[PDB]
Amino acid sequence: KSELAVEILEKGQVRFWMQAEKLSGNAKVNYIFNEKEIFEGPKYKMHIDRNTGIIEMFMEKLQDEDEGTYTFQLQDGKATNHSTVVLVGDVFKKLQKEAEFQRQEWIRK
Repeated sequence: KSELAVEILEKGQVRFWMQAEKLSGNAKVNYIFNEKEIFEGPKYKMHIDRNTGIIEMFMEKLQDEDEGTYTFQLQDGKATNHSTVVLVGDVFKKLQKEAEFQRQEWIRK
């Protein structure tokens, strides 16, 4: 298992992911950004692999507005895990610079 982590992918896409030990078909994840539930949509893509326990949310990019706290609220029935990455201040700027560089370099190359 691994708590919530963020990384930037080759195109500068953002990957939030954590690993549960096992997920039942009933496992559910509340994706939380600055204490607001966020949903699969124009901005986020969510995936749960119930086999691997890998829960991951993807963004295309990190806008200034994306600074904040990201939480995955995992519920498997009674079972209840939250994991949080605080992408604020310098942490956010650095991650954003990386994501912007990779997004820029993808389009450049």
